[PDB]
Amino acid sequence: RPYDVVIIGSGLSGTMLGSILAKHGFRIMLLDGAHHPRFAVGESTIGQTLVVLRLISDRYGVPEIANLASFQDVLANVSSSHGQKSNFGFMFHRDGEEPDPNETSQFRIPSIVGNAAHFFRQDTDSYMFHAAVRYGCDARQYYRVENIEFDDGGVTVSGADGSTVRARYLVDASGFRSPLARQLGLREEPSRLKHHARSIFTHMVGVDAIDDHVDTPAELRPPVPWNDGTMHHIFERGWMWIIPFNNHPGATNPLCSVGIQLDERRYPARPDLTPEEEFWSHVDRFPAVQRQLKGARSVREWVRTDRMQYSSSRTVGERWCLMSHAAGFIDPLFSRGLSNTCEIINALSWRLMAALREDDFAVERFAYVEELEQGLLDWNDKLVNNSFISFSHYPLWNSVFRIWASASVIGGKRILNALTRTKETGDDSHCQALDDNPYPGLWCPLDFYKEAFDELTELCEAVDAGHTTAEEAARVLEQRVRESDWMLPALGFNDPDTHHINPTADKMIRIAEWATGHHRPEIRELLAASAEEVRAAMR
Amino acid sequence: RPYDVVIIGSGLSGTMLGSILAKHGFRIMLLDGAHHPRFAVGESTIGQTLVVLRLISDRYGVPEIANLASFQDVLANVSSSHGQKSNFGFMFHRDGEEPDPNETSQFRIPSIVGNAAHFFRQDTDSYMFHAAVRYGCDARQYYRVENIEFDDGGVTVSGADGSTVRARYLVDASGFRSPLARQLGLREEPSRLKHHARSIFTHMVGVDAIDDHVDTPAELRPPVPWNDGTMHHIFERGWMWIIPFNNHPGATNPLCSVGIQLDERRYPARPDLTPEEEFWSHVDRFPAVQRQLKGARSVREWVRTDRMQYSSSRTVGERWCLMSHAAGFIDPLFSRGLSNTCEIINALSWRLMAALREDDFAVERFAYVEELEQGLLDWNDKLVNNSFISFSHYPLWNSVFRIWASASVIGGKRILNALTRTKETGDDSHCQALDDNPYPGLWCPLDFYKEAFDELTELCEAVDAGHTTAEEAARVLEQRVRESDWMLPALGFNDPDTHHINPTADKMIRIAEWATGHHRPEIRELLA
Ligand SMILES: Cc1cc2nc3c(=O)[nH]c(=O)nc-3n(C[C@H](O)[C@H](O)[C@H](O)COP(=O)(O)OP(=O)(O)OC[C@H]3O[C@@H](n4cnc5c(N)ncnc54)[C@H](O)[C@@H]3O)c2cc1C
Ligand SMILES: Cc1cc2nc3c(=O)[nH]c(=O)nc-3n(C[C@H](O)[C@H](O)[C@H](O)COP(=O)(O)OP(=O)(O)OC[C@H]3O[C@@H](n4cnc5c(N)ncnc54)[C@H](O)[C@@H]3O)c2cc1C
Ligand SMILES: [Cl-]
Ligand SMILES: [Cl-]
Repeated sequence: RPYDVVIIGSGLSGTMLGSILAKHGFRIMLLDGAHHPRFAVGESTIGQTLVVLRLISDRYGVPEIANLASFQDVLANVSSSHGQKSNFGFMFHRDGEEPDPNETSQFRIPSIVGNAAHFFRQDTDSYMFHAAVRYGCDARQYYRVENIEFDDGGVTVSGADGSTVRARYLVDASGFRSPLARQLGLREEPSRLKHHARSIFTHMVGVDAIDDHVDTPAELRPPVPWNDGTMHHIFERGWMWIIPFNNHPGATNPLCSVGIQLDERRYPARPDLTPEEEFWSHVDRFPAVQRQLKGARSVREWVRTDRMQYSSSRTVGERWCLMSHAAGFIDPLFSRGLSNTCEIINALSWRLMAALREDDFAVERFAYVEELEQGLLDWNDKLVNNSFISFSHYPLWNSVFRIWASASVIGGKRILNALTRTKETGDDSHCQALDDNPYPGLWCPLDFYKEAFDELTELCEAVDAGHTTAEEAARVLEQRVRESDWMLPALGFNDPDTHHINPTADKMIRIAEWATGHHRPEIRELLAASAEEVRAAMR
Repeated sequence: RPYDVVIIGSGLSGTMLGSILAKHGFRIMLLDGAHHPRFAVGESTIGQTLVVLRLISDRYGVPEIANLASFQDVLANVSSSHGQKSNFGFMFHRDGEEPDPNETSQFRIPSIVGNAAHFFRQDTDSYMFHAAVRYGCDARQYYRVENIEFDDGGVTVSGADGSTVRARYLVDASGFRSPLARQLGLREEPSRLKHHARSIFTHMVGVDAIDDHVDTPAELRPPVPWNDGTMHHIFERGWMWIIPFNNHPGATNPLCSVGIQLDERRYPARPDLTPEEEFWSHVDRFPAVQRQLKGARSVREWVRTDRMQYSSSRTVGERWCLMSHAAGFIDPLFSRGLSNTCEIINALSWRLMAALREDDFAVERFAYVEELEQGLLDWNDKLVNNSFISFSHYPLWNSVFRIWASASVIGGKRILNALTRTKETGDDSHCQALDDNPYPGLWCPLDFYKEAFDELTELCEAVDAGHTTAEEAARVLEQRVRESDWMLPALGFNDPDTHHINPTADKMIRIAEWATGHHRPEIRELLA
């Protein structure tokens, strides 16, 4: 009679979980206040999300999830309406000034982690919702949750329409408005998080490529276009994203995702301005951004937020789980959101199914999911807070950037090797061993990385508290980078004067040779391979 | 400052018009109570909408509109999420019986009118909205219109949010909930319309091809698959549509639009059943349909309507126009809605731009728009009412089917020829001349067609009233078909025994030969 699981929120987190549970013969109800199709933000993918999507798909036997793990599979299976992401781009702007071409950074994503996308979320979320319903999930859309009641036998969810849903377990896969977080008072008030930012964002038609509106010397031009990736316009205590859906030949979607993050402590609310007027007031500060957006028109009602950050004291209890985005949020910066979502679905799914099967809901079974959830948010907090502090001074940012981007290659390889070894042998142990790491939520959980990132964090926070200058901090971190032995030297991560990291087959072969003889066992374990093996992997 | 035009409704009708006006430099506001993306019904295209989309695009210089006129251009420019429509398929079903393979119709759409599509309307409507804004239309979404107030100088639209919009002209491009039709008391109550039907519809995943679930003898299989077009499951005083979006290799959209039309005088309201329950209670009547939909699951909240038909006493005034779907509606049958929409945009757009330029809003300039609006509805009403009556007797439907479909090529080539003339001469003259026909709103407005359709209508209504037998009507109409000289003989339209009309290159060439030396001037003018 009762549902096994009621999932509140029919976005990607809810429908990926619902697809896994429904495919394995469980009885699922998806509840959402909205109806597909609908706009959702969280558009840019990273290497980690790609490999973890593939990992979830293989581990739980849901092919539809692996179709989100590459630009090619999204186009072929979801819709034509998505953009490519070959790179992360960063460009510093000062008020009334042209951008300095020596204050840019680019990370071109290596082929081995896969081909990143700009997700048009209305289509990815419709796609996974249709998959969830096809696997046997029941759904109620335009369904507002008013009340959640727990007893010894399960949970009762009451709608505004006067109806009730009875289930054995509740997953809240909503956002800030999480009905469960409100019902149980799970929100930390005030929030423990150090990062401060509010947002203004929309979708625009007629956004130009930044590549066509900057006066850059031929030799300082990036190896791949800015417009082929996620462009980050950096300024004092804020940044603006430019995420085109039309940045490839014969792209059907003419839209561009556009938003600004502002630290609300340094940029106070302007309720006298409309969202759009406040957006353009920031555009008009930066001549090159003004030229890029000159013909850009909003095709949506603007979103303008207060401080966006939130955190929870508890994310799992008896017969309930708070999914990543319902538990906490930092910032769009670095697109950690969808990675965190995938880490939690991987860890939760087999634990929840074992609990449902045994009919045992002891919170002890979900202890790792709590630890991972809080760890992801706290590590994500430091990375973004460190970046926002560094935006005041490029030589400081320059260290943040290569420490972040180096870990993205080492971290991705770690998850890809585990997945590869699990497919070769059929032994799930290689994937389960990922959970046995000392730093749950850290994207590259190795002692030498933890130590480098702790020192980065200590110095950035010192700059923010006024204990040290951005210059002082930049000098110390630049020397540490220059003294490093682990920062993938063939790719240029250990060279502060290399601003555009451009992986090529030749450099990836050299990394494998460099790794073979390395004194660090983790470098050998993750990166060591013959020339022939690296070519075999790139086929 | 003031807008030139405020358009209420950001569906295709509103954004195609806003795109036209904004491209010609007029200042446009689009208001809508919803936000893109959003589901809309009206998914199947016909020859007439394709050729009139091409006409609008070429005549008003908006290329985006022409990308709706071809399955290939829809996939290349809108999104991958649309299906193909190679044909109209018709299958008769009786309660508890297998479909009779001698009680089916197919009209395969000829190359000349173009490649029809199954529109995933969330994507077409998003595309035209994006085009309209790019041309320079302003827009407010989640905007609920509370009051519309005209004066000598223009109109004021008041919003729930306490804001107002000032413009010189208002177009209502919404639907049945038209605020202009409501606030001005424009609705005919009761409606003058003869057709009666209510609807239940949704989008489903896991709908199979009917081709794979019927035991048809090889020699009675259609030239092209049923699943490659819009299938109509016909029964006593009702029909069901299957409009797949996945009916082509490497289709990205797995959904299928499914809906049932019921004459509510013959099938009274079942408020004891959920919409889904009432839908399945009709599926369970017909074993073949039941097998097709066996694994099908809905991905939307179901829509269930009361009687869907509505009409208006007036569709134009001083500084306002009621756009086709805001003015009236008959039925999804034969997909006339988007044709009606395109015809009105073609007739309205040049007159309106002339009025804005001259700052003269005398309603007499818009008299033809009114005549076309009411004419489309009246002719559409007869087409569908005649069809619903004929569903009781296949031999009678067989006559309705060929009289309707024979008009596709003839009415199609009429609009093509006018478009070709205007392209070569560069004179809008030859498109304006389409407004000078003697039967505004009739899809083939020639005396010999008007007379043939008039007789079909008189016989069908006499069957409905019980004055003439369905059998009597079928024999008289079968005789008129067999004795006709105009019903494109080479395609089999004049042959009641030809159920599957399959226009090939060989047959279309023969049509051209036969036309060249025809006694009727219209046949020569159109098909030679
Ligand atoms: C401005 C912004 C930018 C971001 N950018 C990125 C990025 O670039 N990359 C990235 O990886 N991540 C990004 N993120 C994070 C990203 O949004 C999430 O990680 C991702 O969308 C996960 O979505 P979800 O399925 O968990 O939930 P969502 O997609 O947020 O689903 C929320 C659902 O909750 C429902 N709901 C709410 N209240 C109720 C109720 N009472 N009853 C019923 N239903 C209810 C709503 O109807 C809605 O459908 C961004 C986030 C924000 C806010
Ligand atoms: C069940 C059904 C099936 C149909 N099937 C077909 C078919 O197969 N083929 C075909 O050619 N035609 C079909 N039609 C007809 C077709 O739907 C219309 O001709 C077509 O949608 C016209 O488009 P539009 O832009 O005028 O209106 P719509 O598509 O109805 O869009 C109207 C817009 O106005 C907005 N709006 C509505 N009310 C208000 C308000 N009060 N205030 C503000 N905004 C408002 C809506 O949010 C929406 O965005 C069908 C119609 C129905 C009802
Ligand atoms: Cl994020
Ligand atoms: Cl219609």
